[PDB]
Amino acid sequence: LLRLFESKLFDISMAISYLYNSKEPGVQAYIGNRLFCFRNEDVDFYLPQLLNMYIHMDEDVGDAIKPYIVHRCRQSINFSLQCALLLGAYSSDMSFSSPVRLAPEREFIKSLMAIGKRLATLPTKEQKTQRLISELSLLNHKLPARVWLPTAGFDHHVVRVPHTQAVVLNSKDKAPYLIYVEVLECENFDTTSVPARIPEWQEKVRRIREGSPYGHLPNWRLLSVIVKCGDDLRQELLAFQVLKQLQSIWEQERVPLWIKPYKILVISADSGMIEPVVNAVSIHQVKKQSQLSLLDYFLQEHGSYTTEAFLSAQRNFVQSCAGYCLVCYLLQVKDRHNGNILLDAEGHIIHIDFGFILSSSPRNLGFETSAFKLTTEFVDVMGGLDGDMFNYYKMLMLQGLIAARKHMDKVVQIVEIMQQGSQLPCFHGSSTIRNLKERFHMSMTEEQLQLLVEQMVDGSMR
Ligand SMILES: COc1ccc(-c2c(C)nc3c(N)cc(Cl)nn23)cc1OC
Repeated sequence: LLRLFESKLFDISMAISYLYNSKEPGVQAYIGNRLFCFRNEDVDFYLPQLLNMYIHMDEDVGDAIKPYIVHRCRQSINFSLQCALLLGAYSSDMSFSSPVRLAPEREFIKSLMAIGKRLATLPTKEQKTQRLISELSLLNHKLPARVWLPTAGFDHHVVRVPHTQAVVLNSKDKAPYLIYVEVLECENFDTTSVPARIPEWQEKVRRIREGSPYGHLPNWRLLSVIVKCGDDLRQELLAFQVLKQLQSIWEQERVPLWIKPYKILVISADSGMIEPVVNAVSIHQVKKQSQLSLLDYFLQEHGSYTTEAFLSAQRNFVQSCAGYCLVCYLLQVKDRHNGNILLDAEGHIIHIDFGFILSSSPRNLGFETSAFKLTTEFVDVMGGLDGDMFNYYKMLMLQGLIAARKHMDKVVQIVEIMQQGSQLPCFHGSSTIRNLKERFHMSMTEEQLQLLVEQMVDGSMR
């Protein structure tokens, strides 16, 4: 990057950029020393990009990043966990500060994933659930301990697992399972000590709490996760990064677009944990259960046409649908079906299963392509092709596309970096980044962008 950054900014994304892109002899180390000057929480986002740069890139870059992580690994234990896991997952084809530091955690995770790997023999989901709880009952024996769910945005200890409420999501061999976990918040996980056991919609929080020994605690907080033992979440993690970025961007420029990136934890190349969305539901399931048109569902659940509940509902619907049309466009998300889109109790829609994105396309699939489509049933919810909020939809898409163009470097950066030494389908040659850049359309005028958006909408409906 041409040295010549002397014309100062200076920004964390851009610093990463100078670290990745720069061929100058002195700058890699410089940035390496400038990372310390940054808000730790800001740096922790690009973490998977640092290690993948650490792993697959030059010794200059390696030795450049190297001191920062050690500074932090000493500083934060969860950070260390992350560094380890990601060091294991992202290299293919290429009582703390003691060695027992992470052992309880390692064994916790190992347990959960083993449990998940044991379900294969049992064909049908119900059997799997029963066996699951039967095996899952055993952890509270060893609990509490020094253990935490990195998913949580707070330091904590896992003191209990309400085993009875565990469920299994599907009948496959690699089929995931959802669990609920009772934890108690600390101020600092490193300083604070381990509490002591007590052996005796989402209101599940309640009915668990009142049914829990540690329930009475003011610290007490419930968490939930999805343990996928046979699945590779690295791609999906990339999706998480991108989504989070676009969220930040759209927040900055004050565009109403609503998307909810859900957290991702990559434990291994075949393993990982996801943080579930609450109160949202499959939208296929709505069609099945309700036996109602999506609109009619909106009219059943929230109010009627003039009811503020309805208006808010479909407004959030529109904004959401828009944000995700844009996301799906840029990121070239595929494999969209009702199974992949949820609907929250507030009336948003939430996409999942990001496994197929960018250059990654599903097999089979003769002559039908699996992509975001605006169903008639959707428009019916919004309005109609001529409808008061449809123009709002399109306008929103336009605005978001603009702001995206503005911040494009930040978004492309993540991907471009994570392309290094990857075995993943999403990366195909230099095609991926190219097509992405061209997907931002920096050469277009907002009128041509309005046109484009007209083409995108028209192209969705068919
Ligand atoms: C198969 O793998 C997955 C299974 C479930 C979810 C997920 C999340 C993060 N939130 C929800 C939710 N609220 C409902 C359902 Cl059914 N799934 N789900 C995401 C997955 O990643 C692809």
